[PDB]
This record gives sequence, structure tokens and C-alpha cells, in this order.
Amino acid sequence: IVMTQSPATLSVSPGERATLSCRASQSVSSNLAWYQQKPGQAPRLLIYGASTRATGIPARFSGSGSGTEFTLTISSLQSEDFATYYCQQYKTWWTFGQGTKVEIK
Amino acid sequence: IVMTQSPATLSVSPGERATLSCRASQSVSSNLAWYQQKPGQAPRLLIYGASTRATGIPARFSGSGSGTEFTLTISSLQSEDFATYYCQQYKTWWTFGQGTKVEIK
Amino acid sequence: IVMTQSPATLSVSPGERATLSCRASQSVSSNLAWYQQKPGQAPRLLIYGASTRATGIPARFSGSGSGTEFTLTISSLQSEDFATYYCQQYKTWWTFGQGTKVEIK
Amino acid sequence: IVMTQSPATLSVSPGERATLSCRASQSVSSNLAWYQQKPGQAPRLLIYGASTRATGIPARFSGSGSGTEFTLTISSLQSEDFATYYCQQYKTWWTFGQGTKVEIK
Amino acid sequence: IVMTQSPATLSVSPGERATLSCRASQSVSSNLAWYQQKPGQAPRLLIYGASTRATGIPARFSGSGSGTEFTLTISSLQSEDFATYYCQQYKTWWTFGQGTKVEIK
Amino acid sequence: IVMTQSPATLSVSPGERATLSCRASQSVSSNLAWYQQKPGQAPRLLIYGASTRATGIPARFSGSGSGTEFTLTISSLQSEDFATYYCQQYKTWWTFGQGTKVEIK
Amino acid sequence: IVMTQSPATLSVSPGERATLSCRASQSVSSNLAWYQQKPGQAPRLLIYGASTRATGIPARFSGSGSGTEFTLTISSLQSEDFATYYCQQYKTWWTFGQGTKVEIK
Amino acid sequence: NPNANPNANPNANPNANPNANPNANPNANPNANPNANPNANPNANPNANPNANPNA
Amino acid sequence: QVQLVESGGGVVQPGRSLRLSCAASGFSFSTYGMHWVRQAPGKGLEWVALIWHDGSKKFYSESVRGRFTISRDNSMDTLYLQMSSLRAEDTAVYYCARDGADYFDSTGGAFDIWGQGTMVIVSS
Amino acid sequence: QVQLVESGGGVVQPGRSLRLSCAASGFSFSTYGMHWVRQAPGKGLEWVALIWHDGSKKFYSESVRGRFTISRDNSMDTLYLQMSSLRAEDTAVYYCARDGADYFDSTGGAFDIWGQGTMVIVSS
Amino acid sequence: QVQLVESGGGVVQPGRSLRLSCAASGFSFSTYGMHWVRQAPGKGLEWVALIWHDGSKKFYSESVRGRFTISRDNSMDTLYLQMSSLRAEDTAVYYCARDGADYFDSTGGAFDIWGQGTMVIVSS
Amino acid sequence: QVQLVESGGGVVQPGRSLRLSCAASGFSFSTYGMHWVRQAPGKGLEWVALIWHDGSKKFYSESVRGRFTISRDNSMDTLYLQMSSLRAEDTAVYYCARDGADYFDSTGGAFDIWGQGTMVIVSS
Amino acid sequence: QVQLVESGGGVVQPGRSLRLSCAASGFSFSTYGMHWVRQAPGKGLEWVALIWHDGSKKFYSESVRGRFTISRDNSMDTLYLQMSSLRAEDTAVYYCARDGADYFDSTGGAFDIWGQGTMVIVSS
Amino acid sequence: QVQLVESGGGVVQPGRSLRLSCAASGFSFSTYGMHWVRQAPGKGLEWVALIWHDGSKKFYSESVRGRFTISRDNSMDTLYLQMSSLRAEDTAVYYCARDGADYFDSTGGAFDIWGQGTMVIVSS
Amino acid sequence: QVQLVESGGGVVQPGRSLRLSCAASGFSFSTYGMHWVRQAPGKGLEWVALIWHDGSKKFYSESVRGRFTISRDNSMDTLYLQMSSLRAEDTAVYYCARDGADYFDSTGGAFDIWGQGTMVIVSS
Repeated sequence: IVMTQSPATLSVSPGERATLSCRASQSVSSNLAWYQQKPGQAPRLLIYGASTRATGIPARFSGSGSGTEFTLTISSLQSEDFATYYCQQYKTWWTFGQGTKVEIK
Repeated sequence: IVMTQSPATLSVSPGERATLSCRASQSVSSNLAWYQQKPGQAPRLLIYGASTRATGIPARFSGSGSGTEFTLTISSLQSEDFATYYCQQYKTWWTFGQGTKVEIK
Repeated sequence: IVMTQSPATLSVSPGERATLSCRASQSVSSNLAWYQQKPGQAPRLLIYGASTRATGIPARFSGSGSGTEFTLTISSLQSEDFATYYCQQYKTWWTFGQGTKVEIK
Repeated sequence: IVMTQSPATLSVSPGERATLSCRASQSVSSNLAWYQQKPGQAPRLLIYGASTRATGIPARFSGSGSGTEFTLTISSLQSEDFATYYCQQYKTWWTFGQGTKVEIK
Repeated sequence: IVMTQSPATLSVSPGERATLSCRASQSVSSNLAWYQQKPGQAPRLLIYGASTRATGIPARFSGSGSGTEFTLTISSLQSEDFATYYCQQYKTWWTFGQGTKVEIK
Repeated sequence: IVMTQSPATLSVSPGERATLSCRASQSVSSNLAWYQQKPGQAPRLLIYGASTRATGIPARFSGSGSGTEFTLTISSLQSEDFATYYCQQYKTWWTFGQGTKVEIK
Repeated sequence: IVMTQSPATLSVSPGERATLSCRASQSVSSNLAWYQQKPGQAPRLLIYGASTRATGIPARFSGSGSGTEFTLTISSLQSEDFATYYCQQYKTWWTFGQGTKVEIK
Repeated sequence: NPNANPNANPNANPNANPNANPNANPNANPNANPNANPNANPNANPNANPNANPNA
Repeated sequence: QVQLVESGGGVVQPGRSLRLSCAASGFSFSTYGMHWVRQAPGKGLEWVALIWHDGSKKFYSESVRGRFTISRDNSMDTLYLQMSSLRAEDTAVYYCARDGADYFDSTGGAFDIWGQGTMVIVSS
Repeated sequence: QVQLVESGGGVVQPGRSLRLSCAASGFSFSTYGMHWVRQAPGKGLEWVALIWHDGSKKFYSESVRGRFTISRDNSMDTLYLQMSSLRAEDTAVYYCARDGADYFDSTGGAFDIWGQGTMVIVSS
Repeated sequence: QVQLVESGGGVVQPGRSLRLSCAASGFSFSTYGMHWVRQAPGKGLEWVALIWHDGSKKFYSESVRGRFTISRDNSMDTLYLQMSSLRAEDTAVYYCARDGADYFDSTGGAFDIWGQGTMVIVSS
Repeated sequence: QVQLVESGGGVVQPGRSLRLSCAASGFSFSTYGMHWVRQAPGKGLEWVALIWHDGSKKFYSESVRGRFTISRDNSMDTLYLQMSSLRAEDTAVYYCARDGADYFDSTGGAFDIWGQGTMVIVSS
Repeated sequence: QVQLVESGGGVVQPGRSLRLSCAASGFSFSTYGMHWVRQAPGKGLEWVALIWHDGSKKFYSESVRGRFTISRDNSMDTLYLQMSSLRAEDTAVYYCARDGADYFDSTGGAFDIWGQGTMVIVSS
Repeated sequence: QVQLVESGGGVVQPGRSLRLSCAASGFSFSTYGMHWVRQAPGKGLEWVALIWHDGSKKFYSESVRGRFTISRDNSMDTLYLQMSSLRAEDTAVYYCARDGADYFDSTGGAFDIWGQGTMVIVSS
Repeated sequence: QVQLVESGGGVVQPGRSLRLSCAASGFSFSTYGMHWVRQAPGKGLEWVALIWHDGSKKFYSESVRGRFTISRDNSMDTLYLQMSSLRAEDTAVYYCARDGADYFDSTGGAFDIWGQGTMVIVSS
């Protein structure tokens, strides 16, 4: 089982930059995804392949990394970008992270 | 031939709950029906689609299961519910079970 | 084209046993049939599925095999078993053999 | 995306031999086709499987090659053979070449 | 061929401990399994990986060893544990032992 | 390049003993093969590992030698054993010998 | 670390002979290589093993030397031979020289 | 040894290993192949299905 | 008000032909596929035959194929089962049942409406 | 009483069209796929065409594809074969055959029932 | 006699919808998977969409996926392309093409048969 | 217009069975692999099961293996999850997800499209 | 409910062919490699043949290589063993077994699930 | 019953391309590495190319490296050889050979099984 | 036709990550080892990392050990280099190089084939 870890909570004022990190217990070769979930709503895919944005995902969401260290960066965090962000690997099985909550500062 | 098996009999006092089981040799994807036949009368359809009740069927009859294993549940067993119950599939052919008898304890 | 081949001709006296064979150019997974034809008459199915006899076929006719090599066995040759025997596959297309004739010895 | 490349233009007088080229960015295992399109008309299949001629195609058209390099050879060029010739792969997706125009010298 | 040895027969009264042994001609890197077979029945997997118990196996069965020497230990031998135990490797090929019969003393 | 050399020809009367030879430029540690080829036919393996006969090879064919010097011996030469005999090594690359023809004396 | 040193620059007119040199801090037994890199282009291997020309190298390129001192001699220098030349050893590790520049006189 | 030859040995055994995992990989592409044959199989069953809807 | 009234039953010796009927009322008989269901004395239920709504496709059980023929007359809403070469194993209660499938189910349904059933006795 | 009766045979000159028929009785013709099988005088058996139970999918041999057309009308239980641009190689006995597959075999079956056969003669 | 006839082209302003048709004859339409191929004026050929022989699987180009839908009606031997959210980049001749794979080719084949083509003009 | 709609949730007693359904539209359902993902109240997301595009291969989480079964029927574009022997730990919102892999990605992709979710309550 | 059911045993005289079958249920059959194991009367267990999860690779014992063929049909969840040129030493109980390897084990595992067994007798 | 059959030989002029095929049967093709062997008229045997069991590693002769390409299709049990820029020195009989090494030999084996061979003639 | 193509370059600020790729064609990628060679603007060539043909052994320079990760995928004939803890000193042109040693050299060889080279810029 590949364990995926994330920071617990992140406080960012609107317009700033948010750097979310993801760490994998083993190596996932660019097989990592990022999701956004608002309370009461389904998860929404943001990044796949650790760097590729989804269809209608704005350019302010950017991901990078490979192997065991991955980062999700949001530049100029908007009002609609305050949500829980999840990290998932799909190399060995389908395991998720516990999520990082972005709250207004 | 998709063979259908049911327990031989069960003894339940009025007011209790009766759980009937039905197993198919192969997969029957929610194409199962339950019939109630009293001696000297024609069979009466209770459940079709393995979960949907017929027109004049009280809510005390409920079915569940799909594939091979199916279950019929009768809550608050009444005096009219002591009869033989048949399990039929209609996926490969129209084959029946050997029946399960509900007898007053 | 899956080429189907049968032995040319064999002479058998009545009451004996005949062992016909049929080889397929490619693998036909138990999708083989045997037909009996007499002059001036239509063919008649004997064995299908490489092992299953037709409806009104006596037990003296028998076939076995799968994959590439198939055999037909007729025990206790009768006066009615003097006819042309055809081998057919129905896995890729419907191709026949050239027919093996049995003759009075 | 398997991108397909062909020479731009090719000038040969009637009766001579024309050799058209085609290169695949990835491996196309004899999954290549050649088409002939005259102005104002629909394309017409010439070669499939990189070497097999179509039904009503004269023997003066021939193709060869596999993997990533393919050629179309026309012997005894006629007055009907002056048209644009397209190269298409059908291994990963259905992508065409940009065509080679055959013009009278 | 990696040929597998085992002791022939050991006699233990119910409630005591039974120590089975297994030796290999060559080295099998924790690729050893233990099976229990009662007369007239199919074998039943007990230990795989030379130490790991199967799903529904009581904790009284324990295996150990790696390489050439392996042991199977049964603590508090019960009435159901009187049967033949087989030792199998799956490193080079699938070769079994000759079995050890545990009989009531 | 490992050069393998064999004698040009041997004339042996039927029933006698033939002793072919093969010398390699470098050492081939029991990685030598022997083949028998009749005119118009594909080669047919006799010995592999410089001493081990193939599946359907009669016991009259025998090989020996290791390192650089090897020898194929035929005892009680038959009528079917008149053909060209090749020596191959498969230790460094796959290089054949020039062959030795055995002829009726 | 095996340091390699090469001349800084030398000016030779076309048609003459250019002699390059390479010195290693330690011993490299015929495990030395030479590359030709023009500005804006990838290095192009010329000599490997300190004496052997590569595949597509004209005969005017030649190298020699063993142990500590190595040389690269270009006979009848052409307009195509004006570039930087790098010296590499691959005996203990993969180290490169600082490069020698041949300039038009 | 860092400087050992990293090139494949031509004479290494090219035959498959019997004791390799014969089971499937969960993380293999489950989506369809676009270039699979889209045409009908001639030998598919031409006979009617008894359980097809008999109602108009 | 939905009924299926069957008739034509009785006692017939083995080998002869007996013709059953099923009178349907209270629904549109011309748009439904009709079944026949069998129940031996002291035994379970067995399916016998099926016919499409228009009379095109007919399906029979392996124990009655060839001997039995199912037919319908949509004009006056009657379903028929023609049995020939009757045997002692054909002694049972025959039920006329309607197919309980939605018009867009595509896979058939359960037996929604059952008839009263008619006893057919095969004895010497 | 599972019978197939071919008709429409006779003598036709090359290049002209002929239509064969096959009347079915004794089974539900609308639920079976039907084949045409060919046997040249002094030669073996050759498969010609196949049509689905509903007439949806049709398959032909390479020697007859483009020239022959197989069609059915389940109303009167008759199978048709339209042969056009006939050639001397087409002279043979044409057998109407039934697909003897189980309804859930998923792979098609052998030719269970054959017709009487009809002669088509193509010569001048 | 194997022909494909496209229809439904014309002039449409950007952002609107347009439906193409393709009528097939001379071959068994229900057994073939069919394609749509595109050629802009003065440009090369571009593949658009594919549908299975029965309609189960559909595949689309990256430049039309989502906007375009491919469908068929095997009863009428007709192929459809539903073009929506039309753009100036969609102006082209649209060709209806048949997949020329052998029934056991395992990989699909070239575009065996093409239509005459229908012109779609997307402009104001 | 790519949508996944879940149904079949509600309150169920421990040890009983419950069946989920997921209806797909706006894309070709038969060419994608489908997943089930589970989110317990106040917890993170958890993968449950995967089914191939044709239903051949199925994979399950260790926490639900043996009890749950994933199935599909491409005819009406529906995905199913049969949950049996339900426990209190099975209480969650169950999401229907599509596999977001390119058709030649060789490994499988992320969960591209998610459903709205259906709440399953296991309690007394 | 993980089960393996063997069938097709019996008595066969030496020199002929016999086919074994193994039906699987309660798990995804298409994702597992399958084995055949043999136990002669009064002797120990002997491994016979292995087939990959997709049927790509087959491996056989030295005793049965060339005579026996292993095959599978993942659509029907069934495994096969075709034994030809049967000899007296082939008389045994033939067990159908599942490769008990984790999906990422890289080496193949023990025999997790065994069938009930089928007896094959080779005698005159 | 182990067989190798070569095909695709004939006459080709120098400087052109031609493809050879080798169909295997009677053994598990995907588990073996395959060779091509060449025998010029009046000369000895010459090894051409080697391919792994999975197609991963390909090794070629110095005489054909760069010009010839070896490939396989394990699904169809067929081996391939593409020969481009053919020369008059390439006229020979091409044999298809199997690597007869034990699965745990670690060193590769001899050519246990040979095909019938095919002639390629490179002349004008 | 031997080519090596590097891709995945660009400009990345110090401290972040970037990934490199190397595509191989015209030769058997799985048979050769691979190298990365670095050339700073205005500086000489610097060897980065070596990986075996099968990926068993990886070696790195002292300057990039730990930070950089080299990997290959023999199936896709691709070589990957992962750049972690990027600094401004890593701004250079990166080359993909093949170990062009003979298969029986036992000592390694020079870099026979060089790629076009990709530009990597590390600045704010």
C-alpha cells in the first residue's frame, strides 16, 4: 500500500499563492492526481500526470514533481479556490491522501 | 440450464420476520421474481426485478440481491403469508426453484 | 481460409469398426461437425460440437477431439453406414472437407 | 499522435516510373494505406496493409515497407495516374499524410 | 527439478505439539507452501511464503524457515488436524513433497 | 567472431563408424550443436550442449568434447544417415561450420 | 577523478595537418574517445578506443596513444573540420576535457 | 563496478520464465482500443434470443 | 378486471391430441407475449412455451419441443396450446400467463397475470 | 416435421439472374438463422450465404459476394436466394440449411436441417 | 454496386447545429463499422469519427469530441453525424467511409469505400 | 454534457444487501473503464472497485472484496455495485467515476468524471 | 463463494482423447492464472499445466508436454484441459487450482483455491 | 505436432523491400525466442536475427544490421522479418528457427525446431 | 536511421522540478545502456548519469547524486531524467547518449549516438 501524505491545514489570504505538497511512501512515476472538493459536493479533478491540467481548469492551478515528492501550486488564490484538495496515486493501487484544507486568513 | 435452489422450509410464528434465500448457478442480473402460491390456487407475483414489488403487494415484502445470490424478506408475517414461495429467473430461460414452505410454528 | 482435410477412402466390411479423422489448418475450438451423404440425397448431420450426436443418430457414431485434431469413430458398421462422410468447421468460416467414402470390402 | 510525412511534389513524364515515400513517426506494423484523389473527387483506396492492392486497381501500382518507412511505386505511368496520392496509417489513430502531387513533366 | 523431502510419519496424541520438516535439493527463497489433505478430499492451502497463513486458517498452524530448511509447527493438535500435510515449492517449478501423515497416538 | 571448422568430406561404407570433427577458434563451454541436412530439406538438430541427443535421435548418434575440440560419432551407419552434417556454436554468437558430407563408399 | 587536459587553441590553414593532444591524470588503457562539436550542434564521435574511427568518419581523422598521453591528428584539414574537439576517458569514470578549438588561419 | 558493460548480452536466455506472475495487473488501461475491429463476426449466433421482449 | 380464462382440459389417453385455450380480457391481448406454465401434482412450476405479441416467434421447452405448438388469434383474444403425442409426464396443471415486461425493457419480464389453471390428465 | 423445400431451380444461361426459394415448416422460422450450401456435380459441399433470424446481417462467400443476395420474409416462412450474373462455376445443387445452434451458444452451430435440394444449371 | 451517398450539407452560421446523412446500398450495412472523414478546402484529409457495426462503441477526433456525435440506423442502412457548436474550422467536405477490415483482421482496416462527399460551409 | 447520475442509496440495516446504479450520458460508455469511490462521513476518499470497459476484469479493495460486486450493462449505459453483508463501516457517499486514461496510456488514468454521489446509511 | 467445479471425467481406454472442464465463480476469473494439478491413486500431488490470465503463455509438465493442452474461455469463466494419447499413468484425480499470487508479487504464488476434483481412469 | 511454416518468398529486384512470415503451431509461441537462419545456394548456414519471447530485445547479424528488422506478433503466433535495400548477396533460403533452451538455462540454446524454409531471389 | 530526441525542456525557477525525456528509434533500445551528458553555456561537456539496458543498475555524478533520478522504459523506448532541487548552476543543454560498446567488451564504451539536445534554463 502506497501511503500518501499532505499538510493538514493552510491559511491563505485571497490573491496570495498557496503551495500544497504531497509525499508518496513509494515511487509513483508521474501517476499522481489532484482533486478539489467543496463541502457537500463531489471531488473535481484538477491535475493528472502530476503536471497536466484537466479540461476546464484555469492556469492558476499548477502541479509538478515525480517519484515521491509532488507539489500543487495555486497562484493568486481566488474566492472560489477555498476548498479541500486531495492527492491520489494510481501506479500500484488507487490510494488517496487525507487532504489539505485551504481557509481564508 | 441455470439451476435455482431454495431452502426446503422454515417455521415462523405470526408477527416475526421470515428471510428466504435463493441461489443461481450462474449470474442473473436482476432478472429474478418471487411468487406466492397457496395450495389449490394459481401463483401470485410478489417481486420482479429482484427488488420491485407488484401492484397489490404490501410493503412487508422486500427483495434484494443480484447476480447469483438473492434474498426475499417478509416483515411482520401475517396469517395470509403462510404459503409456498417460488424463486424464478428469466435471464437464460424461465426456470423455477423447488419452493420454500412457510408453516405456522 | 481454415483448410479441413479428411482421409481419401477406406474399405470396411459390415460389422467392423471405422476410425475417420479430420485435421484443421488452424485451431477450431470444438466447433466441428460430421455429415453423412448418400448419392442423390441431401447431407445429414451426425455429430456437432466435435462430440455431441444429433437427435436421431445411433450410438455407434462417435467423435472426439478439440483444437486441431479430430476423429470420427463408427462401431459395428451396418448396411446403412455406406455413404460419404464430410467434416465441417464453423469457427472462422463454414469450410468443409473433401469427404471420406466408405466402400464394401 | 503518429505523424506521417511525404515528399511535396514529384514530376514524371508519362511512361516512366514514380516512387513515392512515406515516413511514420512511430511504428506502424503494415497498417498503412495509399489513396488517389483527383481534383473535385473523393479519395480512392489503392493499397492497404502497405502491400495489398485493392479490388479494381491495376498491377502498375505497388507498395512495400513496414515499421516506419513505406513506399508507393508506380510503373509505366499513365495519363490516369496524375493526381494527389495520400498516405494514411491506421494503427494508433487514423492520421493522413499531406499528399504528393504527380504532375506531367 | 527441485526435489522436496519430508519426514514419513509422526504420531502425536491430541493436545500436543507437532513439528513437521521440509528440505529442498536447492534454495527456494521463501517460495514454499504447506497444504492439508484428508482422504477423499482436495488439498487445502495452509501456509504460503513459508510463514504466511491462508485466510481461514487457525493461528495454531505456523510455518518458518527459508532457503533449504523449512518447518511446519502445529500447536495444540486437535481432532481435525489429523491428515496428510504436503510441502510445495514454487520457485523453479511446481514440485511437491511426498507428504507426512499425522496419526493419532 | 568464433570460427568453426569441420573436415571437408568422409567416405564411409554402411555399417561402419564415422567420426566427424569440429574445432572452434575460441572456447565454447558445452554450447555446441550438431545438425543433419539432406539436399532440399531444412537442417535437423542432433546434439545440443555438445553431448545431449535431441528428442527423436537414435542412439547411434553420439557427441563429445568441450572447450575448443568436439567430435560427432555415428555408429553402425545406416542408409538414412548419408547427408551433410553441420557444426554450430551458440556461446558468443551463432556461427555455423562449413559442413562435412558423408558419402557411400 | 581522472583529470584530462587539452590544448586551448591552435590556428591551422586549410590543407595542412592539425595535431591535437590529450593528457590524463591517471592511466586509461585505450579507453579514450574524441568528439567533434560545432557551435549550436551536438558532439559527434570521431575516435573511440583511442585508435578506432567511428562509423561515418573520413579517413583523414586518426588518433593514437595509450596510457597517459593521447593524440588526435587531422591530415589535410578541410573546411568541415573547424570545430571544438573534446577528449573523454571511460576507464574509471566519464570525464571530459576542456576542449581544443581549431580556427581558420 | 561502474565501468562494467551496460549492454545486453546477446546470448542471454530469450525464453519466458515459467514462475512469473500469471495474474493480471490492476493498474492496466481498462479503456477500449480505438483501432479494434469494428465489423461484425460472421460466426456470431444468428438465432433469436428467447428472452427478448415479446411485447409490442 | 384483468383475467385469463383457460379451458379445453380433461382426461385423454397417451398418444392423442388435446387442444387448450386461454381467454384473456381486461387488457390489450394483441400487444403482449403470452406464456404457458406447468405444475405437476406435488411438484414445482415449469415453463412450457412462449409466443410473441404478433405470433411470429415461438419458443418451447426442451420437454415439449416438437410435440407442442403455441398459437394465438388476436382478433378475439384467444391463446392456444396444441399438444400431440401426450405422455404420462404431461399430467399437470397448465397455467396461461402474461409477460410482465415494460414496452421498453428489451429483456422480458416476470409472469404478471396468471390464469386459474386447467388440469390435464394423461392416463389409461 | 421439420421440413425445408427448395424451389426455383432449373436451367439458365450465363449472365442472367435466377431466384431460389426455401419454404420452411415445422419450426419457428423467424427465430433461426438460415444458410445456403452448394455442391457442384462431382464436387464437395460449399457454403454460400447466411442471413440472421431477422434479416439484419447477411454474409456471403468470396466466390458469390457481390453477385448473390440472400433475403427472407418471416411472414410466409420462406427463404430466398437471388443469384445474378450467373457463371458456369455456379452450376450445382443448392441446399437450404438451418443453423443448428443453441439459442445461447454465442458461436453459431452446424447445419441441423437440410432441404431436399434443387438443381441450378448454368450452360448454353 | 457498393455505394455511399452523403446528404445534409449546406451553409450554416457559427455556433449552430447541422446533421449529415449517409445512405448505404450494395453491401450488408449492419456488419460494418463506418467512419467520417473531413477535408478542408485546399487542405488534406482528416478523420472525424467512428461507430461500431451495431453502434455500441463510438470514437471521435480531439477536434470534434464533445461537439460531434456519430449514430446509425441499421434498419434503414443510414449513417448520421450530428455536428453542433460549429466553427469556421469545420468548413470542409465530409466523406462517409467504410472500414475495410477483414472480419477477422483484429485491428480494423483502411477506408475501403468512400461517398461522393457533402460540403459544409460554416460562415456568416 | 458528460454526466454520471447515481441512485439506489438510502438506509439499510447491517448484514443486508443494497444495490447502486450509475447512469451515464454525454459520452460513449462502452469504451471506458468505470470505478466506484467511497467517502465516509468526515473522512477522506477511498477507492472501492474497477470494471473493464467490457466487464471482463474486475478489481476490488481489500476492505470490500468478497462482499461487493461491480457490474455493468452497456446497453442502457448503467454501472452497478452490489453491496452485501453491509457493516457500519460501509456508511458513506458512494461516487461513480470514469477512468480518465488516454486510450494508449498503458496504465490507466485519474478519475476524470465524478457523479453527484449517493448516500448509503448502515444502521439500526 | 470462491469455487472451482471440475467436470468431464470418466473411463477412457489408452490411446484416446478426453477433455476436462473447470467452471469458476465467486471471483474475477479473467484476472487469474490457472493451474492443473494431478494426484495418482495412492501417490502424491503432481503439477500438470499453467495458463496465463489471458491465455498468452502456457507451461506444461515434462510428463504431459506434447500430449496435453490447457486453454480457457474468460467469457464463460471456464478452464479446459485437452488430454490426448492417454496412457495408464494418467489415471488420477485432476484438480483445478488458482494461482495464489498477489497482483504485484512478480513470481507467482501458491495454489489458493482447489476444485473438488474429477477422476480420470485409463484402462481396458 | 510442432510446426514452423515460412511464407512471403519469391523474386524481388535489388534495392527493394520484402517481408517474410513464420507461422508457429504445436507449442506456446509467446514463451520462446525465435531466430532467422539463412542458407545461400551452394553455401553454408548463416544466422540472421534473434528476437526475445516478448519482442523486447532484437539482435541482428553484421551482414544485415541496419537493413533487416525482426518482429513478432504473439497473438497470432507469427514471426516477421523485414528486409529492405536487398542485395544480390541476400539470395538464399530463409529458415525460421526456435531457440531450444531450457527455461532456466541462463545461456540460450540451439535451434531445436526449423521451418521448411522459403526462397528469396534478388535478381533483375 | 538511428535517432535520439530530447524533449521536456523550458525555463523553471530555482528550487522547483522539471522532467526530461529521451526518445530512441532506429535501433533496439532495450539492448543498450543510456547516458545523460550536460553542457553548460560556454562550458564543456559533463556526464550526468548511466543506467543499464534493463534498468537494474543506475549511476550518477557526484554533483547530481541524490537530486537527479534517471529511469528508462524499454517498452516505449524512452529514457527519463527527473530534476529535483534545481539550481541556477544546472542551466545547461542536456544530451541523451548511447553506450556504444560492443556486446562483449566487458569495459564499456564511448557515446556513439547523441541527441539534438534540449535547453534547460534555471533563473528567476
